[PDB]
Amino acid sequence: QREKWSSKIDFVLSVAGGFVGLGNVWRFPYLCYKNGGGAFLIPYFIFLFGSGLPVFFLEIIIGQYTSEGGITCWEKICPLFSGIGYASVVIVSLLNVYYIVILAWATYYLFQSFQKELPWAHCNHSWNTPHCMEDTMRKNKSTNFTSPVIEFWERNVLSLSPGIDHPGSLKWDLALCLLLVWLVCFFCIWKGGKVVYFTATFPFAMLLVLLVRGLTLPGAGAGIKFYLYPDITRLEDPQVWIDAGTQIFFSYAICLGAMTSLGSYNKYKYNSYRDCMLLGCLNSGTSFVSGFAIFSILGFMAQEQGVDIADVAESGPGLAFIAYPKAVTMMPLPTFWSILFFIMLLLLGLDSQFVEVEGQITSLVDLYPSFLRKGYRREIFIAFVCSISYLLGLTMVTEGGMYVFQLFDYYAASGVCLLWVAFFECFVIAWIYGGDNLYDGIEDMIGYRPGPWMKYSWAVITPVLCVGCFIFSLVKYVPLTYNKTYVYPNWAIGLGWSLALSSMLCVPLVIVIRLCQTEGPFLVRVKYLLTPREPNRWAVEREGATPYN
Ligand SMILES: [Cl-]
Ligand code: NA
Repeated sequence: QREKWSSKIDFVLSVAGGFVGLGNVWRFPYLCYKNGGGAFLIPYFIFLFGSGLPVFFLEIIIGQYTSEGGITCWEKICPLFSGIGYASVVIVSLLNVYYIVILAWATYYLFQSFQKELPWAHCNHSWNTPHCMEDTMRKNKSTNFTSPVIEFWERNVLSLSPGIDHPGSLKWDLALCLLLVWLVCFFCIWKGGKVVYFTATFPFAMLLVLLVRGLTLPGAGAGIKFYLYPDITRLEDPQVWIDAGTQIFFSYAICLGAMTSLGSYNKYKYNSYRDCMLLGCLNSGTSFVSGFAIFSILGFMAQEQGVDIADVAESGPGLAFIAYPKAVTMMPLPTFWSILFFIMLLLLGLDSQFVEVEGQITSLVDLYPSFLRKGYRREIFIAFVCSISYLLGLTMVTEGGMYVFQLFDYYAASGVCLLWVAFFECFVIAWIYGGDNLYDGIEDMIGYRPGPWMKYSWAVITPVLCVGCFIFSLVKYVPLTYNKTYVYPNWAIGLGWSLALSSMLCVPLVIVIRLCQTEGPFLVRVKYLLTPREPNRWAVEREGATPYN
């Protein structure tokens, strides 16, 4: 009874809009700048060509073959590890909490651009500290200054607190912006062409404009050089490897249960290998090229401020909110380009949020189709999920909430919680299910048996990379720090560990539940739970699909 796309273009557009966005223009530059720059790229490419792309194609193929969402697909493929799907849902749930907060910030920035003079271009505003000085005069002539862009980002937008211990009050403006963005998402998903042909083209046009401005900026060679040339000693730090590996999985929206849902509506006989490789190349190119735009602007900022290239902005989240607003003021008619850039950011975030929330809602409804979809209950369930995600998301809107955002960024829907899923998705498919059986299924679907790249990537490369990163992170533990200065308390790291474990522990918990529920000897129960029960029964009966095995 699964739906099918139309003309096969809707699927491509949905995928492209779902796995490109804030993870390419916001998270990637800030992670690259936090890890030293060029040293971040080598693990990025190692996890990009040995994994990430194969895992993305695996999720798409699982969705298309099983014709099931993010949960039932693993029930069909391997019942015993069905909890993997549950874990994915948990991850996306947490991702739906903090990933939209960024849009609120963007919305606030947009609501700040409607005035004649951009508020982040002078130090004479009320919120500025006496240490604020204009960057042009900062180079000339117990002595520290703060750039007006960073002053606006910290004092006005974030209203940052001494620490996560002090949350302060709720920022009414940011809370209203978050509520507006949640209302937009809920109205779009609940109830809702050539219009969409310009909602995935304009962001790329603005990216091109930013690229041009950054490249033509004076003193941008230092920024490009900091971005490219790597450092071996930083490659010897496990933090770079784990950050790059988890950025690869975050950007491609894998281990979330969303890409599987997107692929579930594909036709059974549809060459999704090319359509999943071209889009993956587009996503990687978007990230890599936007890195140039961010780092050329950072190099110009460092040249004009007279400071180090790595000491001109925030190592944590908000680099895109300190760098791009600076280059915006360097272009003629700064207000026009500020509005355009923040509209681009809003589009890139809203499309991804729509895709992720749609995947989560589809996966949750598939559990109880006759109760949570029958009648009018679907609307009520979507409203309840959005309201809960909004209320649980107001903890990052308070004055001391920015730190909470980082706790969600580093641990929830990232970090080892991704690896834990990525190891299990590839282990079940390659070893328990069988790489050759899935290759036969792919040969039946796309028309030709692929090369040995996918099989080796699922079997050897991805599990080894995930377990090596896990072991390296555990052996050499670097506690999470905000902007290289803040030290989270014990309970903050405990909360981050709890957020990670909430999704991580779903895989063994469901295994235990299945083992206890099944009767007979343990060996018999394991054999029963490790046997896929008609993985493509719907595809076999509906279409002319060949039976599994
Ligand atoms: Cl990326
Ligand atoms: Na992405």
